[PDB]
Amino acid sequence: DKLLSVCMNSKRHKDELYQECRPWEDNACCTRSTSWEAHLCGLLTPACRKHFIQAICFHECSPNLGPWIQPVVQRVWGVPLCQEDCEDWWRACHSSLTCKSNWLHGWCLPFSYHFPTPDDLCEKIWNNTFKASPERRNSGRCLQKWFEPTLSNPNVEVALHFAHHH
Repeated sequence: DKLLSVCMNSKRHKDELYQECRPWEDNACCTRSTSWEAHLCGLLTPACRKHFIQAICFHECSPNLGPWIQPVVQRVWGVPLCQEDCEDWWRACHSSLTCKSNWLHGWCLPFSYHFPTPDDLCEKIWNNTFKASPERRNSGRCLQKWFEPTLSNPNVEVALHFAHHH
């Protein structure tokens, strides 16, 4: 689509957002009901679910997903996530357990078993919707799953970097 920032054309995707999806308020690819609805084996930790919902706000609401868009026959394949992202993800969800490794969401063994390494979690989840990046959060070569809404968005310049250099 137009400019540098483009949203994948689909049903789920095209000032007031709910909880973890707030960081993208200034530019977002997801409508309010998408965030609100995004917040809707065994009891899962508050941190683990926090991380999942964060990932959903990222997939739906982020303008920066352009470069990795691949067609279904839209879909996103292997957006690099920073080491700390998948790390805190896999550690928060470590204690928790899960039944199946498909983990199809929107489309009872421990998590560590299905995903021994954070690479396993971020890669195997959603058929490689994310890539496990060796680059740490601050380098600028990897996308940040979540950021505090007040601060500037680190992922813009990265989406440009991958849109041109890669």
